[PDB]
Amino acid sequence: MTNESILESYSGVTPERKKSRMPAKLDWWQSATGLFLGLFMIGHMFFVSTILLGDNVMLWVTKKFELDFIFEGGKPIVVSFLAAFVFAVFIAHAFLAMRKFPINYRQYLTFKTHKDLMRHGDTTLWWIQAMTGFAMFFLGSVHLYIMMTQPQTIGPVSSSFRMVSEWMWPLYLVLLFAVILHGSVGLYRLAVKWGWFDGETPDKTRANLKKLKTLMSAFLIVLGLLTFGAYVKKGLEQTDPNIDYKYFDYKRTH
Amino acid sequence: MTNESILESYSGVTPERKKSRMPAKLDWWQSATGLFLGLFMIGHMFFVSTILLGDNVMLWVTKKFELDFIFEGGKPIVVSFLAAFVFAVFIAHAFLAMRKFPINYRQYLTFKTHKDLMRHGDTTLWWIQAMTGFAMFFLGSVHLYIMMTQPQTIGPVSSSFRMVSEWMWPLYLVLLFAVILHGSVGLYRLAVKWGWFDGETPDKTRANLKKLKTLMSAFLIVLGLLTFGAYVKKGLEQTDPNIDYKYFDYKRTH
Amino acid sequence: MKVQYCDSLVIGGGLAGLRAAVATQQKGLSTIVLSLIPVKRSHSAAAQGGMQASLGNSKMSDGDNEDLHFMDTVKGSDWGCDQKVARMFVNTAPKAIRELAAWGVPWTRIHKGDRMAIINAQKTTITEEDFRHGLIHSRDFGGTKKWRTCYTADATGHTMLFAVANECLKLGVSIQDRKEAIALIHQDGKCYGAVVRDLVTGDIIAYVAKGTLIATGGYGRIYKNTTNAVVCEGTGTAIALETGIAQLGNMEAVQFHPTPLFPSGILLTEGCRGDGGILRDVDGHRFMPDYEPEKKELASRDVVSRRMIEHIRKGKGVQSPYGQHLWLDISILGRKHIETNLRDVQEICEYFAGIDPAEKWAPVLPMQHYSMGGIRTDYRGEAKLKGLFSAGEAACWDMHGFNRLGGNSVSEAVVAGMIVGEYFAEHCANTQVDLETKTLEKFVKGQEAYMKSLVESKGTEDVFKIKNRMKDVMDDNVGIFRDGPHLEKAVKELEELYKKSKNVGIKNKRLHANPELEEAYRVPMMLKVALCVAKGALDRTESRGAHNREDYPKRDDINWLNRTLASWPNPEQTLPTLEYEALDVNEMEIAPGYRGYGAKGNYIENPLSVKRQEEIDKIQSELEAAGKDRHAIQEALMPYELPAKYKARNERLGD
Amino acid sequence: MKVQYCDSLVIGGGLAGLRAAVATQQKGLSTIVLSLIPVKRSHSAAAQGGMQASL
Amino acid sequence: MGRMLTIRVFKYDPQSAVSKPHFQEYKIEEAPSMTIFIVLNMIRETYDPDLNFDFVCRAGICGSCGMMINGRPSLACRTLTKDFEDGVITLLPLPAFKLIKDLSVDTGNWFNGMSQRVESWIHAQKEHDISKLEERIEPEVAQEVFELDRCIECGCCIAACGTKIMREDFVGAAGLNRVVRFMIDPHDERTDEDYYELIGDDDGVFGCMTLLACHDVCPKNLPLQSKIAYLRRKMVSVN
Ligand SMILES: *Cc1cc2c(cc1C)nc1c(=O)[nH]c(=O)nc-1n2C[C@H](O)[C@H](O)[C@H](O)COP(=O)(O)OP(=O)(O)OC[C@H]1O[C@@H](n2cnc3c(N)ncnc32)[C@H](O)[C@@H]1O
Ligand SMILES: *Cc1cc2c(cc1C)nc1c(=O)[nH]c(=O)nc-1n2C[C@H](O)[C@H](O)[C@H](O)COP(=O)(O)OP(=O)(O)OC[C@H]1O[C@@H](n2cnc3c(N)ncnc32)[C@H](O)[C@@H]1O
Ligand code: HEM
Ligand code: HEM
Ligand code: HEM
Ligand code: HEM
Ligand SMILES: CCCCCCCCCCCCO[C@@H]1O[C@H](CO)[C@@H](O[C@H]2O[C@H](CO)[C@@H](O)[C@H](O)[C@H]2O)[C@H](O)[C@H]1O
Ligand SMILES: CCCCCCCCCCCCO[C@@H]1O[C@H](CO)[C@@H](O[C@H]2O[C@H](CO)[C@@H](O)[C@H](O)[C@H]2O)[C@H](O)[C@H]1O
Ligand SMILES: CC1=C(C)C(=O)c2ccccc2C1=O
Ligand SMILES: CC1=C(C)C(=O)c2ccccc2C1=O
Ligand code: SF4
Ligand code: F3S
Ligand code: FES
Ligand code: NA
Repeated sequence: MTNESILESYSGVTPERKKSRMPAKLDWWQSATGLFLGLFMIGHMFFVSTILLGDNVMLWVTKKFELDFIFEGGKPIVVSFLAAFVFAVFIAHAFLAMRKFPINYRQYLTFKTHKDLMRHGDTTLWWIQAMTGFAMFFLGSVHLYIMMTQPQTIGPVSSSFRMVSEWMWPLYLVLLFAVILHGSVGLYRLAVKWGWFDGETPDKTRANLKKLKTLMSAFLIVLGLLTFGAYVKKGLEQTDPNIDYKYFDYKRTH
Repeated sequence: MTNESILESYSGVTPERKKSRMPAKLDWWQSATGLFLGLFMIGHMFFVSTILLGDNVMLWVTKKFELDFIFEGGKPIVVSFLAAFVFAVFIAHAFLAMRKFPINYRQYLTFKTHKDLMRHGDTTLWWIQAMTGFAMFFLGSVHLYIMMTQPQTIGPVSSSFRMVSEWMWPLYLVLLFAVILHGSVGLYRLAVKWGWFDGETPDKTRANLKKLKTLMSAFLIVLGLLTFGAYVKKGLEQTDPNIDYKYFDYKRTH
Repeated sequence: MKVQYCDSLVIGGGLAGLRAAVATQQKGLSTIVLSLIPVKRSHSAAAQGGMQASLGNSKMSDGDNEDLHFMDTVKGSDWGCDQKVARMFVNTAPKAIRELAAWGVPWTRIHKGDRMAIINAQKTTITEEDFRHGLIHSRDFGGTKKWRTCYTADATGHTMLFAVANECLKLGVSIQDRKEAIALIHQDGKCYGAVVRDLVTGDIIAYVAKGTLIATGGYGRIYKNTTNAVVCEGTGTAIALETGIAQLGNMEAVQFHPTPLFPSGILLTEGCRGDGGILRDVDGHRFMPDYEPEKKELASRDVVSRRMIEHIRKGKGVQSPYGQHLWLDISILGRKHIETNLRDVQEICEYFAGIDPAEKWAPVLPMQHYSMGGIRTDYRGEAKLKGLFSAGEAACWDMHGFNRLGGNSVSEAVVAGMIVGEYFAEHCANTQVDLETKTLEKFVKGQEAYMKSLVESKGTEDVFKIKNRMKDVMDDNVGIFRDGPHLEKAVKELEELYKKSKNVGIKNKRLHANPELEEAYRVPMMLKVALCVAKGALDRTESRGAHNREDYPKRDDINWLNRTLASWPNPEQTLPTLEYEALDVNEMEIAPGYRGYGAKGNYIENPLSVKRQEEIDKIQSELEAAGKDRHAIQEALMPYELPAKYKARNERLGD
Repeated sequence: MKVQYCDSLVIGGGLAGLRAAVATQQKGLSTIVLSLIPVKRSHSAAAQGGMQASL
Repeated sequence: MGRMLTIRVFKYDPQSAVSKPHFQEYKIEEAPSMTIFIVLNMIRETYDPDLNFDFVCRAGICGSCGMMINGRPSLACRTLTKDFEDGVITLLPLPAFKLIKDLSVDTGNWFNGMSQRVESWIHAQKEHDISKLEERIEPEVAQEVFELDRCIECGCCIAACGTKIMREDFVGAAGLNRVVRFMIDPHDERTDEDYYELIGDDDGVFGCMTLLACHDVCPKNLPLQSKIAYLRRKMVSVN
């Protein structure tokens, strides 16, 4: 604690008798981190779905992230950092957005009642945002620690192994619907909150962004469900007890 | 939404013009779930530390949870349920305790300042409770999903494999300090909050519980650090690439 | 006992009340504003025509000044107004606009260029010069030759009221709503405040002040059909009348609007007719030309309303479950013209009439709109009861006479608020009052007793049936056309209705938040108010301004160049006491003559008018020749007063 | 000017003032108690000897 | 007959110890161009003169009759029964406002508070002279200030706002809109930093969760959505 922080705490204002700018900075970062995770997921959905184009592609993608074009077979440790970075952002975003959850019986009760009474779309969607986000506290943390600590086990074989033999599909199945509804709605809201694309006909702009939002969700869900099945089937075809599937892909180019 | 919930939302009271009892029920369950996770961890710390008494003991413990004394080599699926149950409680407790976090800039600022100014023990400890609890959102979720989805990979060998070859030790190391400080302080507070052991000299009782609290923490930390090293060393001695350590223990009695 | 003290007490939170509150607060007088509802919801917010003020900015405003505005007002009043007050008005109106402008009122501005304009004497185009650009605009409204109605798009009253309310908040005025003045505190002929009922708690509280101002609006809801808000029931007027000292002026002077939506009464701005709107009967026949070949549906409002009633009487009216009405056809103006110029009229008809004005016809019928009558005051705004002032529609400052000018009422609210505000402020600061607890206690215990008696009455009469019967009587007998026989019938029935109103019984017994109990004490007040209008309408045997006596078609300048003054000195009497204040022609800047609209030579000429007229022609010519400005000439014809603060002249474009 | 009215004005929030305030309020008289400090901090709070009364 | 409408009304007198929250039903026969204003008055004068409600202009201008009509905060006087294919209309007092009784809440005083909080009045150093030509303003600017100044403080955007329902110190949509109304007014001399000292906190603009319910229920169709966003961008750039 610093004098300024003592003075601000006790006076309600900064030493210059002005309101803190922290709320502004905090608001900014919440959107920034939300925006980063948002875009990240769009991309992530594609690069992970490459397995619909054959193991050679998937494997090709996997290798490039490990900076294939700079090291021997590529150092998986690259993915460890890539993951640690996303995890941190993930933590930070949750920490900031968390401030927005209803937080006691009264708030929860009155808001839930209101939502059901209102039957208002954008209000209902925020509830979804709150829920899915809360759910990811558990679902997201799991996935992020593995990718970070087992980067050398990514591949058409290995990934399919974890998906099925390690029972990740149930988690993955749920996280898929969660992060996509969360992210796309969060992106839509992010746009109308800051009005980047308002223009002269905000009403028309918003109307478009809503259709856009839904479309993006449907697409990513279908794509994600297809990619899902892909990983599932392959895993279910790994019957040989003499083959080490978990590290099979790694055992090709070190 | 029901009429009563509409009426309560809009009137501030129940249909009988009485205040909701939900706050009471909510308070109760927060302590109950906290108490369960608390006791669970005490026990958990012992049954997991059995490896300091040799693989035969550890393996013996592992097998009994899978209801060894009822099935062939014991069905690991038992542990899956045991874990799912703890996970749910874990979720529920976090959901209820979450209500108690500071939740905006002002609250966080003024409370942090106050804590540093006060230099008051029990106040500082609550901050620890808040922190560690928040940290476990991520740390705890990881561990719980594995035990639940890979129960057949528990054992002196297998566990040691994950600890080292799967890089869980870093997570485990941190979660160890987190859950123990959280749990023991939570237990101490749980006692003075409800005053189960107050008696005629609450001041003397509280004084004891504080010494007790610290002792329990030190013990479990040392024990946990020893057990930690145990798993670590064994894992670091699993050099044979032809041995399947992850499922080695399972491959003994199915 | 509960007592609240302030230097200046204001009853009414509309334009007149709030502006007056600003005038007293700004000079250190602690002031309270009492209101039935949140102040920015007052009926003033409903104004959409505009505010009349001689700025002379726009092309059609060019040449305009105090004199032109003054004349429209006096001839418009049919010579029933105090011309000196009218002068005080027209002179200050310009500065009211500018002050409101300085306060943020988003007045529509002028922009260089030509624009599509309807003059219906030539639906030609108008050009606004470059030096006019950015100045406050004006529109054709009120039938004045000179276009001087200022506006803020289609929500003039709204924005105006908000600015004044906000100034009140800025100055820290005490705004206390859901509070109703039910009686005035007075002793030895001086007003010391008011007994107030908290509409929420039901507490009876005494509000004492060195000066009390009533700005309670009009008494339009004593009619069944009216444009007025449901809170314009004249109780402000009533509590003044119930002191037995203060007097009401020209209560029979009620003004009607010809095109309110039927039967709701929701107003359909005069711009409908002005832009081309067509009035049709049951057969779809455009009938105005039948009666007014020249002006047609562009005749003065006064005329149109009469014609519409005549036509209906001739049996050409539409039969509806709520009565007979006529049709307003704006569709012929085109769809593009409505959705841009009358986009607000299109919403009114859809939301409330369930019709698209661009496809269907709107049911219309003349209805009560403005109340020229009110608490009688001198030019300063003070009543016969010392320390009691009045401003706005609730008063009879009298600048309206028997026909207020369209655009002059919201104008008067703010202007009177400024001028009476000054005089009121001066009174409060200078006067010294002797407040006796014995008297406060009498009035407070008095009203507590009354409330209690209402709640305990075993009477079997129904307050609503009594109230509704009253509004029917008024609509059927005291409307646009009046004749002695029917007025006598109305007066007799209103008086009977009054007596039964005292045998009312109410189901709900509580003292707090009781709408039934509110009606219980309000209706009796509304009835005493209606009696003044009805009985005053019966005794005035002549036809002047809005007062049309079929049995007395001519305006009598010999026996009726006066003002009706109503009082109720004896609480036991059942009919108002009327007296007359004669308008002295020798003090008129303009002698009684033709008004401009309607028949001609329809007035028993007064010989002193002619004599005075010369005196005018003489004095005018001598000075006009001797090289003298319109100012010096005015001063010579009729000198008037004005608080120092508003004595300055009004700078205009082209000075 | 600021004016506050009450039937019974009490200057002092100690034992005598507050008790007198009870006597006037209980019988419908609107009463105000003025004090330099919060009433329960009056010097009366310092008494530790006791109250004399022939029980 | 016009068809029987079932009117469910929320009733509760917090000032009465014996009163308890409950609903009451009335059977009204629909009529042409029938509004909720007509209905409530019918009920008052012939079925139950106990029911409390606030009506003034009955013309959608004053913003007095805001209430929940089938879950949506809206103006009673401007609502037509005809628009309910069910004949079942449920009325609740506006949430987020102190309840007086039944359908009557205190919106007026909350708004006056909101007006003071944002200092809702022109801030200028020099007082113009009211006897001289008014200062010139571009007609387009005047039109814009007017658009936002059209707010009739009906309270519907406050009651529609879930955020405000949960956190009562939230200044609300109407409050945010009021700021922009003065921000874009040439007559007002306040700068962005000035407005930051008013709504630059968690109870202010950063408290908005962009639920947009306000924008979708506003009976005057004020450009709330874009205007709130406009203000957020500007306030997040102070310093
Ligand atoms: C009805 C109407 C009038 C109108 C108009 C449109 C409509 C639908 N358009 C106009 C226009 O375009 N140009 C114009 O010049 N005038 C127009 N008018 C008439 C004009 O609006 C009125 O003459 C003017 O608004 C009157 O202002 P005033 O300040 O006098 O009154 P108010 O706004 O009605 O407010 C009265 C206040 O008094 C309070 N009140 C009333 N009785 C009591 C009691 N007993 N106790 C306590 N308070 C009381 C009311 O609450 C209100 O605030
Ligand atoms: C000092 C003392 C007195 C005392 C005692 C111990 C001490 C340390 N022990 C006593 C005991 O055991 N038995 C006993 O009988 N008496 C004892 N005393 C004396 C006793 O406490 C006092 O006589 C008694 O408390 C006096 O009561 P009183 O009600 O008169 O007064 P108060 O408590 O001092 O409160 C005075 C109030 O007046 C307000 N005040 C004063 N001046 C102003 C002005 N100008 N304007 C507005 N308010 C004013 C004070 O704020 C206070 O509340
Ligand atoms: C990769 C996963 C995640 C993605 C794709 C992501 C993305 C987003 C986006 C785009 C927003 C918009 C933020 C803004 O309006 O500024 C948002 C809002 C939100 N997120 Fe996340 N999020 C993620 C994880 C989480 C987690 C773990 C939590 C848990 C606390 C969470 C809680 C919230 C909440 C409650 C909001 C609403 C905040 C508000 O309305 O102000 N999010 N998120
Ligand atoms: C640097 C960070 C990340 C990396 C390296 C990564 C990597 C991967 C990979 C390779 C898979 C394939 C299956 C497997 O290998 O087990 C996958 C699947 C998945 N990831 Fe991620 N991921 C990251 C972050 C995230 C985040 C933050 C979320 C959202 C909380 C997420 C949600 C998912 C989901 C739902 C799938 C399932 C795909 C489907 O079945 O359609 N990932 N991820
Ligand atoms: C196995 C892990 C956990 C254990 C051993 C546990 C145990 C406890 C105990 C004994 C309490 C006392 C509760 C009471 O006073 O009623 C407590 C308090 C608390 N816990 Fe946990 N907890 C666990 C996980 C979590 C998680 C995941 C969160 C995250 C939201 C959390 C957040 C809190 C907070 C903030 C409090 C303080 C609540 C208050 O002061 O009212 N806990 N916990
Ligand atoms: C039914 C639930 C649980 C089961 C089956 C379980 C099982 C185990 C097992 C077998 C290990 C040994 C290493 C390994 O196999 O990977 C372990 C270690 C550990 N567990 Fe759990 N656990 C459960 C719940 C929890 C919870 C709720 C926490 C606290 C959030 C926790 C914290 C830890 C920690 C910190 C260690 C490290 C021990 C040390 O190194 O001293 N466990 N657990
Ligand atoms: C949408 C995610 C919410 C984010 C998490 C933080 C905010 C919500 C939790 C803080 C307040 C505690 O929330 C409290 O939870 C209990 C759940 O047993 C709810 O209980 C109510 O809803 C649950 C779920 O539909 C029903 O099974 C239960 O019968 C009902 O009484 C309380 O009405 C709520 O007020
Ligand atoms: C103890 C766990 C807290 C539970 C989580 C929920 C409550 C806390 C978060 C909600 C409020 C947001 O909290 C906000 O975070 C930022 C962190 O960048 C803090 O920022 C401040 O502390 C951090 C950490 O010491 C410093 O690096 C930073 O320079 C300083 O300005 C704000 O003072 C705080 O108000
Ligand atoms: C974001 C990302 C990263 C960082 C990977 O290492 C990776 C590896 C294999 C398939 C998809 C991915 C992927 O989508
Ligand atoms: C709680 C628990 C459960 C449920 C186990 O299955 C287990 C298995 C092996 C060592 C410790 C444990 C253990 O502590
Ligand atoms: S902004 Fe719209 S909904 Fe909100 S108070 Fe104003 S007019 Fe009503
Ligand atoms: S609904 Fe509330 S959250 Fe913001 S967008 Fe409107 S004020
Ligand atoms: S009564 Fe005025 S808006 Fe509804
Ligand atoms: Na009048």
